[PDB]
Amino acid sequence: GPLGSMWERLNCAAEDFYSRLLQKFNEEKKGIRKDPFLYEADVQVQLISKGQPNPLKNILNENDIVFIVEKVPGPLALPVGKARQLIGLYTMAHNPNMTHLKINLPVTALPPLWVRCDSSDPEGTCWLGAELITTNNSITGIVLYVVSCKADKNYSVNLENLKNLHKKRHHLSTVTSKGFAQYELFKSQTAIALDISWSPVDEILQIPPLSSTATLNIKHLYRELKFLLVLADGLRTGVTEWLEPLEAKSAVELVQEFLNDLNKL
Amino acid sequence: LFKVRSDLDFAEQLWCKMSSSVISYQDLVKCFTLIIQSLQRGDIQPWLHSGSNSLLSKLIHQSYHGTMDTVSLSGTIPVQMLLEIGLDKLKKDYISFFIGQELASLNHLEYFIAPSVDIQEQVYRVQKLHHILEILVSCMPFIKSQHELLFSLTQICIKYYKQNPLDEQHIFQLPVRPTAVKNLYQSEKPQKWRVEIYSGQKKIKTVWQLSDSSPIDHLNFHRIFFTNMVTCSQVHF
Repeated sequence: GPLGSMWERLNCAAEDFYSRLLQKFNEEKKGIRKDPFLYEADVQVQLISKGQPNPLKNILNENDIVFIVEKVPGPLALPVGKARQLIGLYTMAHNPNMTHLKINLPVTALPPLWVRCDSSDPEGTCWLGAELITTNNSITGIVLYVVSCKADKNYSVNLENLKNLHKKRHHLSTVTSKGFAQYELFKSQTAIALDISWSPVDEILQIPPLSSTATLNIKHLYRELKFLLVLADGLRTGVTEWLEPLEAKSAVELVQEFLNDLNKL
Repeated sequence: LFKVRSDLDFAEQLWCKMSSSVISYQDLVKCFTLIIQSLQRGDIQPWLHSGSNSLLSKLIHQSYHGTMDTVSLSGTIPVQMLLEIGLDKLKKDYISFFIGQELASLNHLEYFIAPSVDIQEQVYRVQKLHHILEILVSCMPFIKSQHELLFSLTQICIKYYKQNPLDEQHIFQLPVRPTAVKNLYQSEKPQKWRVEIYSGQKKIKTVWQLSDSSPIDHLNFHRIFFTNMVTCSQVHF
């Protein structure tokens, strides 16, 4: 649209994004418009509320309300560069230092925004996220998340390296840890896994201790019920898909025979 | 071995018989014709479990205490009739499972049991009850002899299905004590292992995770381990 051009600020790209997104947060706090809105014909945006499947649960302990942004049709990923623009709009739309031309009320913190990326980027980014930091009602900052994902025959990681890596990167002296493990109990609805989390972590691949917090995650029918539905559908459409009978005696014989028995006292 | 409901009344035995044999509309007309005539002739005195709003039960009460309506088994009435008999009998099967196992009270189930709603809605609600049993059956091997786990699961399922349609993708979460589930994980290799490092600022984090399959559904990859990381940047305004 005006995005990427001189008319971007002029024609309010960010503000129109922030407004669109504010519709849904305000909308879904009631109506659940089972349609991910087309922001840019090729780009769609869903909100994730309630207890619906959250794609971020695969990689994060938090199960918050969240927008997911993706390429219009598994789900498809936008190029990293494009995702970064969208993360940009969302950031600016909430920035107090940014001149506003349409919006004339204080901006509300919106649900975090997350965007599916295709890697194809030196550092192989598969997700970009943005989350607001609010002091009271007043905003203040955003957290910008990068997610990368590698598949290999090997892997190397060190609990100390990650501890420091976090310390160096965010200038901190202490640091704590939270652990999570998932166990697939049953596959094939029909999928059951056990989620376990504890604090603190003292070992990579540590076996969750028994003081961990835990949950069970749960994601030819018999003939009588099947017959029930057959009757129900027939009644609805006028086309009854009768089942093969189980009995050699016909319906009438079985019934007459039933009746005979009840007359004999 | 769960206890089968065998105390079946006339209407219920009828349902069982007809449900294994009926292969056409005319089957229904002929079967119901024989029963109605058997009733008008007064040749039988059948017993019914109390509290059924089926046309057949009505027509039976009228046969015992008085005399019956001229039914006319035309249009969709013979279908309707068998459908009613099936619904009662199946609702009573489910009630007896859930009450009997102490997974729910009659009160809890009222929504699924409802007489007032239309016949397709009643059927649809029987399917919800069934889908609840399927969930339970799926978990039984894992929450073996944990009646409270079985109980809560049944409760959260009931809560969900009063408010929601059958077709939605949904993850049920059942809090479980690690002891109650020890054997299922302690010697097991996890499908994912995740460490998250943060400090007071709980939003600010570094996350490392190992998985035995892709934790990213859109990732196109064109024994393998999957590794992924989550890092962030603070930006102040």
